[PDB]
Amino acid sequence: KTVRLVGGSGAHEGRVEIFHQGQWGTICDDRWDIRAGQVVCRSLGYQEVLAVHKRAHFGQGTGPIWLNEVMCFGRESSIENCKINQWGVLSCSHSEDAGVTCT
Ligand SMILES: [Ca+2]
Repeated sequence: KTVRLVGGSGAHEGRVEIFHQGQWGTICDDRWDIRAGQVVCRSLGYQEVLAVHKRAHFGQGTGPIWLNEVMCFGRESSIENCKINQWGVLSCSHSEDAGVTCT
């Protein structure tokens, strides 16, 4: 599994982290929307997204920020199948790390 949620009350919620080129890294909140939240939640086996969260709601991550320019229509099987302009982000900081709450 290349996606995990960290820092939440339970495993159904947290900061979104994605594993890419040997490293777990985070997602910037700039373009973070409920369609991407649905993709993340369902790829983790949950029926629905309940909320997306910005501004390191579940604490800041460390390490790379892997995604910022990612656009999901909502029915992709994983965030890696959303439209990703590039991997690796220098225009954000971990204070912007994105989060989700699922089912
Ligand atoms: Ca931001």
